[PDB]
Amino acid sequence: TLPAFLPCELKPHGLVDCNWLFLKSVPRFSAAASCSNITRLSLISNRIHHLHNSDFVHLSNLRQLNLKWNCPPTGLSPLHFSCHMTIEPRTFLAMRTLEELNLSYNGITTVPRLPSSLVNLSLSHTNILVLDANSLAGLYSLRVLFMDGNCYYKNPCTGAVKVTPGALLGLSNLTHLSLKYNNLTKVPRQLPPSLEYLLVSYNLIVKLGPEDLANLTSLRVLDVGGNCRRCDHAPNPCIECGQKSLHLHPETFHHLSHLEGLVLKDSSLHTLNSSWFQGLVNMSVLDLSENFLYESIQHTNAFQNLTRLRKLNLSFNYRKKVSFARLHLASSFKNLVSLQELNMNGIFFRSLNKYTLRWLADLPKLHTLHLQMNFINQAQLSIFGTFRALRFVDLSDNRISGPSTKNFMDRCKNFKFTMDLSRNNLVTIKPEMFVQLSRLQCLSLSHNSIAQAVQGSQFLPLTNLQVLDLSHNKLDLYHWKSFSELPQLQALDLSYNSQPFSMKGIGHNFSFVAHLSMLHSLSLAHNDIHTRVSSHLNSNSVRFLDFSGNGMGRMWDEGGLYLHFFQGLSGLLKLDLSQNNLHILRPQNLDNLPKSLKLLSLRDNYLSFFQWTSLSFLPNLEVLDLAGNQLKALTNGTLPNGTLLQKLDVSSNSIVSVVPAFFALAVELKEVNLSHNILKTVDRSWFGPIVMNLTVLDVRSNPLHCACGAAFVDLLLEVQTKVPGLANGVKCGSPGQLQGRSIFAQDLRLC
Amino acid sequence: TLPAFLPCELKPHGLVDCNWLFLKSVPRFSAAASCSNITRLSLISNRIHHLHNSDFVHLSNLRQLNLKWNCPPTGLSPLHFSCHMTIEPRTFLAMRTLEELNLSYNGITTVPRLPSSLVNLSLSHTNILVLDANSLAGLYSLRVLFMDGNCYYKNPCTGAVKVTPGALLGLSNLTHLSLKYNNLTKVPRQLPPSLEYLLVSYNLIVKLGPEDLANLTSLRVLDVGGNCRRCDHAPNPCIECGQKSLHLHPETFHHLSHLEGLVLKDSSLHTLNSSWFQGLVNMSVLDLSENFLYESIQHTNAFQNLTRLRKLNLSFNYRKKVSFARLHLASSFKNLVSLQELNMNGIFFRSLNKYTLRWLADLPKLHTLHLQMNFINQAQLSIFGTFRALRFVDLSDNRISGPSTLSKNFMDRCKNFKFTMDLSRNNLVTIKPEMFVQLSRLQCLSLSHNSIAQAVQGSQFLPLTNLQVLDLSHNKLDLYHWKSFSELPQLQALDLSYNSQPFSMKGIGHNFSFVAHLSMLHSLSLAHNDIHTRVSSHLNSNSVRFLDFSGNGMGRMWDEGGLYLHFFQGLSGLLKLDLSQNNLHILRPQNLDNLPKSLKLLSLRDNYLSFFQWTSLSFLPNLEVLDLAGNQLKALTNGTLPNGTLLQKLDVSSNSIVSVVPAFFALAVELKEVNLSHNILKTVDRSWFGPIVMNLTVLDVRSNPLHCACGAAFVDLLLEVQTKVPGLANGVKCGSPGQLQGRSIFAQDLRLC
DNA sequence: AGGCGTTTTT
DNA sequence: AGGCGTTTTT
DNA sequence: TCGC
DNA sequence: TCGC
Ligand SMILES: *[C@@H]1O[C@H](CO)[C@@H](O[C@@H]2O[C@H](CO)[C@@H](O[C@@H]3O[C@H](CO)[C@@H](O)[C@H](O)[C@@H]3O)[C@H](O)[C@H]2NC(C)=O)[C@H](O)[C@H]1NC(C)=O
Ligand SMILES: *[C@@H]1O[C@H](CO)[C@@H](O[C@@H]2O[C@H](CO)[C@@H](O[C@@H]3O[C@H](CO)[C@@H](O)[C@H](O)[C@@H]3O)[C@H](O)[C@H]2NC(C)=O)[C@H](O)[C@H]1NC(C)=O
Ligand SMILES: *[C@@H]1O[C@H](CO)[C@@H](O[C@@H]2O[C@H](CO)[C@@H](O)[C@H](O)[C@H]2NC(C)=O)[C@H](O)[C@H]1NC(C)=O
Ligand SMILES: *[C@@H]1O[C@H](CO)[C@@H](O[C@@H]2O[C@H](CO)[C@@H](O)[C@H](O)[C@H]2NC(C)=O)[C@H](O)[C@H]1NC(C)=O
Ligand SMILES: *[C@@H]1O[C@H](CO)[C@@H](O[C@@H]2O[C@H](CO)[C@@H](O)[C@H](O)[C@H]2NC(C)=O)[C@H](O)[C@H]1NC(C)=O
Ligand SMILES: *[C@@H]1O[C@H](CO)[C@@H](O[C@@H]2O[C@H](CO)[C@@H](O)[C@H](O)[C@H]2NC(C)=O)[C@H](O)[C@H]1NC(C)=O
Ligand SMILES: *[C@@H]1O[C@H](CO)[C@@H](O[C@@H]2O[C@H](CO)[C@@H](O)[C@H](O)[C@H]2NC(C)=O)[C@H](O)[C@H]1NC(C)=O
Ligand SMILES: *[C@@H]1O[C@H](CO)[C@@H](O[C@@H]2O[C@H](CO)[C@@H](O)[C@H](O)[C@H]2NC(C)=O)[C@H](O)[C@H]1NC(C)=O
Ligand SMILES: *[C@@H]1O[C@H](CO)[C@@H](O[C@@H]2O[C@H](CO)[C@@H](O)[C@H](O)[C@H]2NC(C)=O)[C@H](O)[C@H]1NC(C)=O
Ligand SMILES: *[C@@H]1O[C@H](CO)[C@@H](O[C@@H]2O[C@H](CO)[C@@H](O)[C@H](O)[C@H]2NC(C)=O)[C@H](O)[C@H]1NC(C)=O
Ligand SMILES: *[C@@H]1O[C@H](CO)[C@@H](O[C@@H]2O[C@H](CO)[C@@H](O)[C@H](O)[C@H]2NC(C)=O)[C@H](O)[C@H]1NC(C)=O
Ligand SMILES: *[C@@H]1O[C@H](CO)[C@@H](O)[C@H](O)[C@H]1NC(C)=O
Ligand SMILES: *[C@@H]1O[C@H](CO)[C@@H](O)[C@H](O)[C@H]1NC(C)=O
Ligand SMILES: *[C@@H]1O[C@H](CO)[C@@H](O)[C@H](O)[C@H]1NC(C)=O
Repeated sequence: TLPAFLPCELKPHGLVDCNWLFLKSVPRFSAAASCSNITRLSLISNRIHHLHNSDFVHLSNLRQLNLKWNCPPTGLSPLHFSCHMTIEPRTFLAMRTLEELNLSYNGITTVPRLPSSLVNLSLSHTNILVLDANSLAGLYSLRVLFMDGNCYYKNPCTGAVKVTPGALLGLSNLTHLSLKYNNLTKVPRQLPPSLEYLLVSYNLIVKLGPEDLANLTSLRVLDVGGNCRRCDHAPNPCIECGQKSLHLHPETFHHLSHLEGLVLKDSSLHTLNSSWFQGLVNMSVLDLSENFLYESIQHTNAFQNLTRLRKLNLSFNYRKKVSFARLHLASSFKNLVSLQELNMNGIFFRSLNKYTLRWLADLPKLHTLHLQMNFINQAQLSIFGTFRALRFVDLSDNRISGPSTKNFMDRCKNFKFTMDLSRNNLVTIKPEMFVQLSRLQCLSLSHNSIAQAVQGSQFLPLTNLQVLDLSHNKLDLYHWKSFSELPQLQALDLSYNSQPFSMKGIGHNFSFVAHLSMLHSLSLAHNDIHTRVSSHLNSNSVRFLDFSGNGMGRMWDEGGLYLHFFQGLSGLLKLDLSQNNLHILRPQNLDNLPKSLKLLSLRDNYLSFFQWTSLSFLPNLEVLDLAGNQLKALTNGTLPNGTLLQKLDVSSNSIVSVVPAFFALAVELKEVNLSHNILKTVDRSWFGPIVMNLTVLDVRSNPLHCACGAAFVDLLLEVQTKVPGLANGVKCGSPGQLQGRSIFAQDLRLC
Repeated sequence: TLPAFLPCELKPHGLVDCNWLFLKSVPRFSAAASCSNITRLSLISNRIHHLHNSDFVHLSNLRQLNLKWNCPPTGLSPLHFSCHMTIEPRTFLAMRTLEELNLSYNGITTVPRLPSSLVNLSLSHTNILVLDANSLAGLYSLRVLFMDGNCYYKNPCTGAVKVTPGALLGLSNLTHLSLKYNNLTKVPRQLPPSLEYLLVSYNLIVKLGPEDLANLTSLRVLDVGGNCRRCDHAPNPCIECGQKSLHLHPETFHHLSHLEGLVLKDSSLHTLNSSWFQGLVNMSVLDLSENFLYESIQHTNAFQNLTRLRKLNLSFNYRKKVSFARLHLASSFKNLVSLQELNMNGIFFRSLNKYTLRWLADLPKLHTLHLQMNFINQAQLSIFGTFRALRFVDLSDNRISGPSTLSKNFMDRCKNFKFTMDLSRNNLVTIKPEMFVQLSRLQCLSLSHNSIAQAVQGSQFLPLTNLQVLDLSHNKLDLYHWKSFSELPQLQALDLSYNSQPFSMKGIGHNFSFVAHLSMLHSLSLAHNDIHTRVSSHLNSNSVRFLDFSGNGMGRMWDEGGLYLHFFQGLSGLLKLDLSQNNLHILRPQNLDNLPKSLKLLSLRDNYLSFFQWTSLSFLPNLEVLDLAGNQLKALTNGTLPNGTLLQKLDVSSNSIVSVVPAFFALAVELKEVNLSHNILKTVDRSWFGPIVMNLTVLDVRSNPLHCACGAAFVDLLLEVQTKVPGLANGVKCGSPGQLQGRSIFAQDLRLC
């Protein structure tokens, strides 16, 4: 019965998870029959500061071992405690087929001895400051070596990490090397020619030429960015570059015939020399972000031959203290025929018209365009209508205000054509701002300042639009023709348009909902809807209504005025009534919800009583969420006979008891969440036979009484596969010595 | 020791408070030595459905008794349970000096017999449908009678309540009568001439003349509103009036020589007849709201003789489905020389011209003007500069967007001020200094809840040379230029809260260096701004005393190496700092040590702290108040309050505190209030405090799962400090053992054991 | 001695 | 039987 | 981190 | 509960 790898948790393919258990030593698993099947062990963020020769002898088949964060270096310790990890010399040699080891975020100053089998090692965020030819001796199979972050502001050293010339040459299967944030002044010498990925960003390598990348002819990805930073844009401490620019020899990259990815971000480059990219037929991903290329991208020839480039990042190439009236991409962009994604965020230019992006408009595969954070105040959005293959254009966080002079957007991820105009300065919508954008399927105007009694004339051209996010505006819902000019509209988010609904004395009107014939998903959430609105919603199409964060409590206190508010939503399948200040809920109010309802959320209300037989008025209910209410027990009835309920969430209540056979008639029941309540026990007699059909039974954060004979232990073991965090997350509230500890910290059957 | 009016709570001036204890009967107070000094008893919202002759015999000196909500009528019951209250006949006669009784929200159908001494009775929201000459017999001293709400949508009846002719005549000291929401078709006949206040609103009295107010010449206040309602404005079920208008005889009120207050709201009036107000020299308060007087107020002579009118409500006199281009108040308004307050909310007119309120501009005592919810899109704000005594003008909830083209709430600081304007909830996107011409006298201005998206830089507020308070909360201000707000020489309180959107732009930074140039600034809020990255690393000031920084990301800022380590330090003199809801998962000593040494109040409410090193309080030498509520503390440990600490209040409520280390509080000589509520304490120990427990003014231990075992030690402590523990009598409850879960620590006696 | 705590990337 | 719960005014 |  |  006992899970067998206590205090850890056994998981799928040979993985034992011991993360976050505050262990001071490698667990012995004494009362397991065999540790021979254990091939992966995770000990993340425990407190193991001392490792011994005998610690892994019983785990001799491990292939994967994670020891991250056991002994954090000073700068990474939340309280800046120094930690020094000791490792006896033969500690890891007992695992003769170990393939992957993570020692990151540990206070070690030298590499311990490791087995020949090792393939992937991380020494990142440690205090190892020298790698010489003895550091990783004999690791002939090593393919991947991370040692990032051993000398920077969060894990400081006085000088720099040193990688001696030829130190890694003996690692002749090494393909991936990462040595970022180490204060290096040069690319280490005589690196293994087998390298395909070299990352040396955020060091102090202010000069590069071909000699620094000698014999590395197998490189596919090279990241040399952040070595001459522009600190005006840094979000973190930033080391001032000694020069105006990274010095890059013209022929630096010419011998890297296989190169596919190059990162030159944050290099303080004021010009592009096309010879950098010459002879790289497979250059696919280029990052030029956070440089000073604002003029260069309007003039350069450097893109002429980049005919296989797929992704290009030009973001935050802004001029200090300036925005530009206009920006015109250079004609050489016309050659980027393979280009799928371009990032032009944060260059800072005030008008967007046909000349800005002219040379992108005929590229046959440009799908994705980022134009955020540019202080754009005039935009001829019509230009996007003749682009060859646009799927997503993001103009969010600009200053567009009109024509030129649970996240709803997840629904749009594989759409034909989505535009994001959120976080702009729109106060009214004029249909002319949409000329030539008839192909749009999805549009966000969220987080604008739209304060308008919409009435059918705002969105005239958008005859293909299926999704519209208008959340976080100040829309006045009043005229019945609102949104009826959108013939294909299926999802409409009107959440966080609360301000008008808070006007005491001015009413509103939802009769428009009845005229939206394709509308399937509607949010009216967080609108402060509480008084002076229409008394009936009506639809034949709406299937999901989010009414979270309103005042239905107050509405259902107004005599019968709002008694049939949801009733005319024929076919409604899901209704969210969370956070509606409900202090009671009458049977008549549930009986007048649509009979089609499969999901009702009452999360985070103030219900301290619930009449369970009233679930018979929701014949089709499969999911009921009553979490965050004030239920004192599960009582005043039982789940009623015939109920189709599949999930009941009654977490985060004040439940102290459950009545006999409470769950027993709910034949379809699969999930029950009882967590964060005040149960002293868990009883088979609450469920009867249906406990064996449950897929999840969550009983964490209950103050379970762990006295010696305790009965619940046998129940939880019988369904152990179905109770999340059983091994160490289900804890006792009493007696005193066991408060806050696992129900398995004592054995409560052996006594 | 035991409080001895258990389970109730004894309060000052003979009040015993038994509210909300779910009692099914009048408590006996057996344990009390004497119940003779009990003069007031409150039993609100208990479950007493049956009252007996013997219930009140020990409480024979009661002067006030409140029994409301004990037996709710069906319509008012939250679950629509029917309730019938039984009352034995001599029940209230045991209290021969009873002066005030509240029987409201109880299912009674008959008035019980009452003592002669009674002065104030409420029978509201009951099921009494008839008052006849026997209902209130012998109550010669009765001054006040409320019986509102016995026949309306929330407490329905079949017909209407009936007050039979002359039923109340024998109550010849009766001064206040209220009979609202009763479905009356007429004012009851032969009411007592002693009446000074008569309220008959929200019935169906569609017709009134002098005959209906016969012989009531002592009236000071008459409320006849809501008898012919306009249902287009109702927030609740509304009965359609049978007529276009309430029918009001011209001389209805003429004989009410002493009348001071008249309510004609929601009467469907399309005209005013001046004869209504004639002969009423002391008319002070007039409510004409929710009528159809949109034309009438631009033309009528009705205000000519209202020379003592102080308050006038014209609100929501709008035309159905219409807003007006313009509006001119009638010249008769010029005569309202006593007028202090005028409410013109919700008429719906789009321009506010210099002329619109021309006839108000010379009234010598007009202090307060309400112009909300009018769909005003053009406004000549300059006119308010010429008004003779304006103290507050409210233009909130309109559509103003700029200068005219025509020819914890910071504003609470402004309630005594000489001149405040509220422009909140308008459509401003940029501020132009010209919108402020002639408003140089303004001391307070709200622009909150607009859409202002502007890199303020010193030129926005030029005319406002006397402005002390500026509320800019809930906008989209771009804090960047150092000259922001430096044109406001007298600015003392600035609210920049809920301007978060710019701070959420990933890759564009901001700058707070402007704060250093605001030389009078005493109170600043940067709350709920998502301030977390790419901002200036130092705030500086010599004047700022209160900074609200709640709802930001200091957690993330203090995880960026040393970049923000001295963020608050240069606020010299800072006295209060709110760092609640800043996603703090840890605090180092250096973080507290680099707050200004002047600090008296620090809030860390609702963070994620599960450790706190108490010896770090020595680095806050002037601290008097510390709020750590809503964190994840598991105990009070890792130090004790240090010697010399000036701490007065410590709130550690709503944590997960299971233990307190010995003498944790002992050296805090100044300590007065400690909140330990909503934790997981099984006990409360004198040894946590030592002798300073006697100097505490509040020790809050509710919602802890106290172990109520037979000898339990905490009981003696709590009794020793009983006047200092809120809700001791019934609100401090046991978690265990099972028999006592959820019950008062005094439900058993835990010493006799 | 070793605590602290769920730790993106810059 | 009585339960429900903090209940402004409309 | 926002016209010269 | 929001022009003609
Ligand atoms: C990574 O390398 C950089 C650059 O070599 C290191 O920063 C440098 O640290 C030196 C010496 O510690 C600084 O000089 C000092 O300046 C202060 C104040 O101006 C002065 O009081 C001292 O006496 C001394 O002269 C130097 O400015 C600084 N260089 C730069 C460009 O920032 C850095 O410490 C190394 N490690 C890390 C973790 O960054
Ligand atoms: C530029 O990128 C292309 C696209 O990947 C490279 O072409 C590919 O090169 C590899 C060799 O690394 C080919 O795989 C091999 O094919 C041979 C011959 O049939 C086989 O014996 C090997 O087992 C191996 O699978 C791959 O098929 C080939 N693909 C195409 C579409 O040609 C190209 O070589 C790159 N150019 C440079 C200069 O790096
Ligand atoms: C694009 O590639 C072509 C061909 O490699 C480059 O043109 C050659 O440049 C070489 C070296 O400078 C000159 O000696 C020749 O005149 C050119 N060769 C041919 C065959 O024309 C061209 O410069 C590249 N364009 C850019 C902007 O880098
Ligand atoms: C919500 O708006 C609708 C449509 O504008 C209003 O319903 C109509 O009201 C008119 C009179 O104003 C009646 O003649 C129609 O019979 C109504 N139509 C329907 C479908 O009901 C309705 O009054 C508004 N609701 C509220 C509460 O303002
Ligand atoms: C049972 O309910 C608890 C309490 O709501 C759930 O725990 C939350 O999980 C979400 C997502 O994992 C997190 O954002 C929160 O950290 C958790 N909340 C609390 C209060 O701890 C839990 O996941 C539910 N159980 C299952 C199996 O779904
Ligand atoms: C109108 O109100 C005034 C002021 O309240 C009344 O004048 C007072 O009358 C009382 C009688 O109760 C005298 O004691 C005072 O001497 C008067 N006070 C002042 C300041 O003049 C006046 O009687 C009221 N008139 C009517 C007809 O009601
Ligand atoms: C305001 O009061 C004056 C009294 O000064 C009213 O004047 C009287 O009006 C009636 C008919 O309108 C005349 O017959 C009298 O001769 C007038 N008497 C005096 C003494 O002037 C005046 O009508 C009142 N105003 C309003 C609008 O009712
Ligand atoms: C916030 O703004 C201040 C003032 O504009 C910046 O400090 C100035 O920086 C300039 C150069 O850009 C220097 O000449 C001076 O040190 C400062 N000038 C003045 C007038 O005080 C500061 O850089 C900004 N803070 C951040 C983080 O950008
Ligand atoms: C001790 O803290 C508790 C819990 O934070 C306080 O209880 C709150 O009191 C207000 C009073 O208006 C209530 O509206 C809230 O519902 C209470 N919150 C909770 C979670 O119960 C209590 O007031 C504090 N004690 C004192 C004396 O201030
Ligand atoms: C905070 O206080 C706790 C409780 O005293 C400390 O944890 C104890 O520390 C000793 C180490 O000297 C252990 O042997 C105990 O088992 C720990 N007890 C518990 C209940 O955890 C903790 O070290 C203190 N934290 C710091 C940073 O000093
Ligand atoms: C809902 O169930 C609870 C718990 O059993 C009921 O409360 C008990 O009612 C009995 C007799 O009616 C009392 O003697 C107990 O003291 C109550 N127990 C507790 C823990 O409060 C409650 O009456 C039920 N309500 C309804 C409406 O059926
Ligand atoms: C690029 O490198 C060449 C090498 O001759 C140099 O002369 C030239 O100045 C550079 N050209 C550009 C376009 O930046
Ligand atoms: C009040 O009067 C109306 C009209 O006579 C009538 O329809 C209704 O029955 C009465 N009761 C209530 C509770 O409104
Ligand atoms: C007001 O009442 C008088 C009688 O006092 C009547 O003759 C007149 O028509 C009424 N005028 C208005 C404007 O209602």
